[PDB]
Amino acid sequence: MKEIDELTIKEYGVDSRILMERAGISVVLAMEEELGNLSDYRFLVLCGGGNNGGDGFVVARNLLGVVKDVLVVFLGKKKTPDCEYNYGLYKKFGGKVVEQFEPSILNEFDVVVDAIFGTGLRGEITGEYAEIINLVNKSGKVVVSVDVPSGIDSNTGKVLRTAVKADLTVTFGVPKIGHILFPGRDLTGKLKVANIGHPVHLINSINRYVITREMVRSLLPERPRDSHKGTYGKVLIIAGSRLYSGAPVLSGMGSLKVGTGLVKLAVPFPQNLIATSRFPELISVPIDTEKGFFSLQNLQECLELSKDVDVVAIGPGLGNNEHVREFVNEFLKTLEKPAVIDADAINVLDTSVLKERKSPAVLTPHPGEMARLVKKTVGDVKYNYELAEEFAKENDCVLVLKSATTIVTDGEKTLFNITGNTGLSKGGSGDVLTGMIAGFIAQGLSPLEASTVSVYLHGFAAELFEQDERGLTASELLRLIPEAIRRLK
Amino acid sequence: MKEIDELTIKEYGVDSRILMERAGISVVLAMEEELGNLSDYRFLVLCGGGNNGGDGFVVARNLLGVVKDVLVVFLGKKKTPDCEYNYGLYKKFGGKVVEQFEPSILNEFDVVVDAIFGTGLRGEITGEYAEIINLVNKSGKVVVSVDVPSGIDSNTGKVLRTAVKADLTVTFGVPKIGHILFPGRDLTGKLKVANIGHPVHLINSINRYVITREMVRSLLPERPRDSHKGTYGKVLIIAGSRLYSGAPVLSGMGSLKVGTGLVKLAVPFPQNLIATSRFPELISVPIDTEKGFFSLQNLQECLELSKDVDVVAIGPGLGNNEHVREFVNEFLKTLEKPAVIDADAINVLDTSVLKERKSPAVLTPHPGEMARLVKKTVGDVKYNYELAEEFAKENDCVLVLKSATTIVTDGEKTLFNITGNTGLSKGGSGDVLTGMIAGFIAQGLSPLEASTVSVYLHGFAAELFEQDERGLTASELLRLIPEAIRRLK
Amino acid sequence: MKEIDELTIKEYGVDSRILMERAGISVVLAMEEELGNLSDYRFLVLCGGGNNGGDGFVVARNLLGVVKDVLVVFLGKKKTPDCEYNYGLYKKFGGKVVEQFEPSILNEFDVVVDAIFGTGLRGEITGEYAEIINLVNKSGKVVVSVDVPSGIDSNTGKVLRTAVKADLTVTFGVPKIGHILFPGRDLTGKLKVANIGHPVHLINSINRYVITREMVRSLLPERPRDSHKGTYGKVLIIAGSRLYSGAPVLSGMGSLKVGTGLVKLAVPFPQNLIATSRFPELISVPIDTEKGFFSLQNLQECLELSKDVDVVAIGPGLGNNEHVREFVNEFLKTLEKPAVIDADAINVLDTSVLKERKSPAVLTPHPGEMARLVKKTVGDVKYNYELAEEFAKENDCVLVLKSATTIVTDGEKTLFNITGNTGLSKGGSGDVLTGMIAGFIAQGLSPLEASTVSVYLHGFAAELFEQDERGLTASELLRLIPEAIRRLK
Amino acid sequence: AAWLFEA
Amino acid sequence: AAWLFEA
Amino acid sequence: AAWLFEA
Amino acid sequence: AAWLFEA
Ligand SMILES: Nc1ncnc2c1ncn2[C@@H]1O[C@H](COP(=O)(O)OP(=O)(O)OP(=O)(O)O)[C@@H](O)[C@H]1O
Ligand SMILES: Nc1ncnc2c1ncn2[C@@H]1O[C@H](COP(=O)(O)OP(=O)(O)OP(=O)(O)O)[C@@H](O)[C@H]1O
Ligand SMILES: Nc1ncnc2c1ncn2[C@@H]1O[C@H](COP(=O)(O)OP(=O)(O)OP(=O)(O)O)[C@@H](O)[C@H]1O
Ligand SMILES: Nc1ncnc2c1ncn2[C@@H]1O[C@H](COP(=O)(O)OP(=O)(O)OP(=O)(O)O)[C@@H](O)[C@H]1O
Ligand SMILES: Nc1ncnc2c1ncn2[C@@H]1O[C@H](COP(=O)(O)OP(=O)(O)OP(=O)(O)O)[C@@H](O)[C@H]1O
Ligand SMILES: Nc1ncnc2c1ncn2[C@@H]1O[C@H](COP(=O)(O)OP(=O)(O)OP(=O)(O)O)[C@@H](O)[C@H]1O
Ligand SMILES: [K+]
Ligand SMILES: [K+]
Ligand SMILES: [K+]
Ligand SMILES: [Mg+2]
Ligand SMILES: [Mg+2]
Ligand SMILES: [Mg+2]
Repeated sequence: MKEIDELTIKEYGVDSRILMERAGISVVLAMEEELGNLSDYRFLVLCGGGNNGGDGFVVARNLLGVVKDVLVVFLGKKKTPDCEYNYGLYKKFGGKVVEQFEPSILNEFDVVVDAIFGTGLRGEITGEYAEIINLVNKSGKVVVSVDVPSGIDSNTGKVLRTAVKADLTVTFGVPKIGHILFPGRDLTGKLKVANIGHPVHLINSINRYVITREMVRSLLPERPRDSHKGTYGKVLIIAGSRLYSGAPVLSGMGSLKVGTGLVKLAVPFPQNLIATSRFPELISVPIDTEKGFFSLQNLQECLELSKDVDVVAIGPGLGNNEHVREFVNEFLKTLEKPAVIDADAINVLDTSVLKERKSPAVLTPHPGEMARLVKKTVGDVKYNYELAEEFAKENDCVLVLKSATTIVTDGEKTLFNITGNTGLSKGGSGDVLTGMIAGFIAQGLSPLEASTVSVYLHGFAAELFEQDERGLTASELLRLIPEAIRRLK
Repeated sequence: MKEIDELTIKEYGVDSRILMERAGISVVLAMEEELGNLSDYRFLVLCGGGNNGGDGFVVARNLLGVVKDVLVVFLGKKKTPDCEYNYGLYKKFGGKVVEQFEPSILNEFDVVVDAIFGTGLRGEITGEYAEIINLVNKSGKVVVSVDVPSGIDSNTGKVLRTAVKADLTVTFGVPKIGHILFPGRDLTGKLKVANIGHPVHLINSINRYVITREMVRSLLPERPRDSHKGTYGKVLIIAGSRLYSGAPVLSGMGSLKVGTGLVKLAVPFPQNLIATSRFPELISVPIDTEKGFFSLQNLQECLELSKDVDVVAIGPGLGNNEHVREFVNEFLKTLEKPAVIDADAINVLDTSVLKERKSPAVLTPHPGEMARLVKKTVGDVKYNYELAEEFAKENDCVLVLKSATTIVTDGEKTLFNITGNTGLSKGGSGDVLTGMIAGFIAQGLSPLEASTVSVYLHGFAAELFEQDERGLTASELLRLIPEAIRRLK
Repeated sequence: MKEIDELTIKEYGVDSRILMERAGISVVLAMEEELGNLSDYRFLVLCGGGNNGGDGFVVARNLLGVVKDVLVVFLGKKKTPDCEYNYGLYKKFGGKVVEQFEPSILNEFDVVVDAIFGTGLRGEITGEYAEIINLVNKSGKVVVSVDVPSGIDSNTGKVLRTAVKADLTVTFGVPKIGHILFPGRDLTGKLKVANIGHPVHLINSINRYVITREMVRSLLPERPRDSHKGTYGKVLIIAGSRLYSGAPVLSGMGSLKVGTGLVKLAVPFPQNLIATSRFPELISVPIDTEKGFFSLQNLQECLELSKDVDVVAIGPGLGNNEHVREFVNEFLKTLEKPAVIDADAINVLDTSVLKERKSPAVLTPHPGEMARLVKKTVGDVKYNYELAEEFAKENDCVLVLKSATTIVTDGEKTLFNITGNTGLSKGGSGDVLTGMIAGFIAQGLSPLEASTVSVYLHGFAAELFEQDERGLTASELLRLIPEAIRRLK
Repeated sequence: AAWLFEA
Repeated sequence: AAWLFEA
Repeated sequence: AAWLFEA
Repeated sequence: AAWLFEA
């Protein structure tokens, strides 16, 4: 993006001042759309010395004579040339600037425009910058951030000591990673993305995307009228144990609710009987085990079962002990079908197996599972899209790293999912998503496409729950999937 | 039908020109009903040299002076006498005909009337005929087909190399088989059937019918107020195995949801317990088996159980191995009750057994099962209503050949079902229909009547699903059956 | 305004390129507000070589990659520096320009953006400019004009041989006189006025204004609760004759319907009796005349009557003969009250009388009356605001020059009224407005203020007529005045 | 009304 | 809201 | 209408 | 729609 500004100025010939004018007026229009008529509000515009501040001077200048009061607090030392030009315009237009900030200054204003730092933030915020941000955060005023809330690193979404909490953020061209990943996603408040005149070619060249409704709509598989269940594929789910009898049921129904033609579960006897007593549409094959867990004794039956399917999901509720490790790794090594690898199958996975497989795989860890898989801490892997990309690329797989914002990558293309709510922060949620992904693969979507559509729909179904999200359970999530699908179309 | 034209002209004395005028004006009225006022549209009428083309010249002539523009492209070589007469009228009325088609010609018109070929299509379409049809199919214009979309064989519904995809088809007298079977059903778009003046006696003499709401309404059994469960019959379902525990439950509830008085399942222990934990209204008798599958050891218990019922359904989830084959065939040979034979009972059926049974039977295969039963390929049996009729007649049974259009025949009468959607393209759907058919037989409908009502209602229930059809499962299908019934009345 | 651009660039320091970017994007936003989503439309942008054209290149460039198609036809010879810069951007962004216009070019586009000439039009339009404008006018496409429809002189509203008829005009900063006066007002279609970043001080410095609802609302006199009729003033209307008995009634009720406390008419006997038989709230004093017309014999009674009033209206229906001339001029010369001088009192007015009066006057001619008053042709006075201003200034009066756009001036301040419709193009309309103006003067508004409020409300009342405007009569106009008043508040 | 058309 | 457009 | 803003 | 009938 600063690349995209650079090219638009130096190669396309757009004056930097024209980009900055367009940025500032976008902020004014955005605020009007959110607050209604601006003429009754008093504005405090906080401007740094850089281009974000310059954008702020444009805002301030365009509000002059049209709103109740505007004051700029200039917080920088030096001014970049465009900031200086726009400062000069603000003052020529009769605008007032002060350079000292007084704690009681918030009292006489209704709206704070935060133009302190944009994408040029380097290092922790301290001093008067911090004191001022902390005062704005305690003020209860309406806060509109220019580009990114000051204090958010726009590459990672991390807070650099302290950051503005905005009601509205207006960003330019494309959303930044810092609006998409937490905590930055939370501090952004409502995000508007403004067109400030970059060539469309440069906007579309970005390689990291937010999954949108239109993207998912266009990926949904067709349902030709002259069809039968075989048209819509077959899934095998290898799942469950004497300890975890529920997981298979949720995965299997996740596949059926997204349109899959046939779903077979392989589950240890008698736990397999649990699935059909709840959903008799499922096929739940009884696997005879020594002690209630899959082991190498079951390798051959599972491979036979896999021959008549298009995709295999493995892992939910398997347990994690040595015989399961041996089974999972020997199975995946021999299986010549796409695999969706989740939960306990991740916890015992030998990643060498993934390198040697000719067939594709999708892995769906939460950060605790990812952390154990790459031998790092949760803090080092959480929202670490570059680590996810490296892992996907090295192991020839799709990685779906689950969290409130989910990252979906094959190492070349990375997508971010922002649907969902905290009702998914509960056992069983993950098991449903596993079945969904397998189901869409069976219907003919690529592993990456299936993962993209599934994470979106899974989160969207959650948002459709009619009561308080904390009461959402996986069973109700399932009931909501076909409504998410209908609403998407 | 061309028979019906022939008789109406030669025996009843209706001038062929009067039939052709009536056909053409039907098309104009149909288009007005679908597009609203025609006066703002420009029409491109593509006419072959036969009677379909003649119908087109009638259309073109009746639009002259009333719409924005009409042009006929005459694509044939010679003209039949009625086509020639109507061509002559079109020109006397001031109409424009060209004989060369130019790719850019579509550009100046809004609606294409396809009067190239009707039921007189013989062989693959090639040359300028094909090129023109392919251009119309790429054009995005509104396409109205006269009689049948050109390129569909009206006897089978197959595409003869290439065919017009219509938004609206107007056919004369009765629907043709090619509007009812796929792919032709898909290419027809919305079908209107116009009365063009054939004697009603000849229209009603057709032996192949589309199942309609009024037909099903009039077949539904009465529910006398002074009744009890015995009034509404008793069904035994012999179903399931250690591998397939869910199938019995779906079949049994399919019988209860259509109004059957009592349903008993015979299912291997402990899989029988699955049914009553989900629906405690069912009676689920435990059958003690050696290895989880019905065998000759269970022959005598099953025959005892059958004595107190009106109908027996057999096959869903039985498995297919030698002991099941022996059991199914020995059972059906001895059973002196109507039988509904599905799924795995079809896969092991010895068809000699059907010939020797005195009691009736309904068989409900999908095309894969039909193909294995007559030792043909799926492609040779799919939508092959003449093969279905032969099989029904030779084996003294009702054959219900399932697909997006379902064929129901006893060898003398053949019916086509067009209710349903792709949510039924999923495991469990078939199991429900089996129970429905048995249930209606138990209520006193003939095997053919029971099959007719059941296929219609089963498809209609699917269309009543409130969310996206791909999320429909058999359990939800069941909940919808009583609403399908209510809506039918 | 070109002054206002000049100052904003040279004194305030706003780059001319920034003004031009802001102008162009205003056009895009305006079009979106009027057409909805622009992405399905194809745009033909016609650009001259000047700043209007430059604005067009900004429009074209901002539509690239976002709508179905954009093409610029560049119609000029040379390009000004900002036009050249924006042309260069359009092409760097991948935009297509042609320099030849082909009559069939309109066929492939939905919207024509007219950026040929703005306020820099000098002289009659001929050649390819004319041919192209005439083609656009015959095309039936949606036409959006940048700044002013090309061919309208923005100072007068006159057509310079030929001009674009726009559906939408987007102008910058303030409306131009050419959007306000006919024919230009008609060719503008819907007018949007965009803020392109001029300092508010310069926008407000304009001395010619369109009368707005907010202006009239803020001028309306207060109605203190503790009041009586004397609070709201007293009007004398000297009006009518044996020939014209209706005029007094309409003037008098015009004063009462705007809130005046007391209205007295002086009308020749027995024509005075007409007024009270219709509206018995009026006082209609009988004036004894020799032959049915006011003459010097009535001078003294009229002056006595004027002593107890705040304002005198004179002229409606007086007739125009020598004795009326003598009376009107001797009356106005001696009357030391504000006078509203209309109709026949204008036709006999000696303008020397206006110079010698110490008291104020408002004159309310239509262009035929103005033309006879200054001894010019109707064509020379119609919409001639500079002539109106000179006349007001020389004669120390307010001039209200009536037409579809009414001009109200005291020589220093000029206002334009754009309320009303063709139902006011009928005898009696003028008589009502006369009474309204007198009434508001009596309530304490200045002559200019009273005229400003009255012309607005008079036109607005007309627009409130519930049936076809051509059926509006003065009597119904009267009934509508209090609803216009209510709606204004 | 269904004299002309069945659907 | 009237920052951009007057009518 | 989405020329200016995406959400 | 007025192909057949005027009133
Ligand atoms: N952590 C910090 N503490 C104090 N000052 C800082 C800090 N980070 C950045 N700044 C100052 O703010 C300036 C920002 O200017 P610059 O135009 O590079 O970025 P910006 O204002 O974020 O604009 P843009 O978003 O276009 O990059 C920096 O150059 C630096 O001098
Ligand atoms: N606050 C949240 N917002 C959005 N999505 C969430 C939130 N919390 C959890 N999720 C989603 O719910 C799913 C949780 O799956 P995960 O495997 O991480 O937890 P789980 O309890 O193990 O589920 P399961 O018991 O089925 O294995 C993931 O898709 C994750 O992205
Ligand atoms: N596959 C084909 N390729 C080229 N021409 C064909 C093809 N099939 C049929 N035709 C021509 O179109 C003619 C159709 O005339 P005919 O009246 O027999 O049938 P029709 O136009 O379909 O009318 P109807 O529907 O009443 O039978 C045929 O006789 C033949 O000459
Ligand atoms: N696209 C469709 N449109 C209409 N009906 C359909 C469609 N796809 C399937 N069906 C219907 O659904 C039922 C499928 O039964 P079938 O036995 O063929 O499949 P199944 O998966 O074996 O069901 P089960 O698992 O119960 O045996 C049939 O009645 C068939 O006609
Ligand atoms: N009547 C005409 N016939 C042909 N060309 C003309 C005519 N009138 C003006 N032009 C050309 O169009 C140019 C307009 O350029 P200029 O920037 O002065 O005015 P504009 O394009 O109307 O912009 P603005 O509205 O800012 O004044 C003129 O300088 C002239 O060369
Ligand atoms: N088309 C129109 N649009 C708006 N206002 C109009 C239109 N035609 C006439 N008017 C208004 O109606 C009034 C006509 O008064 P005028 O004295 O010109 O005509 P009139 O017939 O003499 O009325 P009267 O008979 O009362 O003297 C004026 O205010 C004029 O501005
Ligand atoms: K900021
Ligand atoms: K045809
Ligand atoms: K113009
Ligand atoms: Mg999990
Ligand atoms: Mg089946
Ligand atoms: Mg008049």
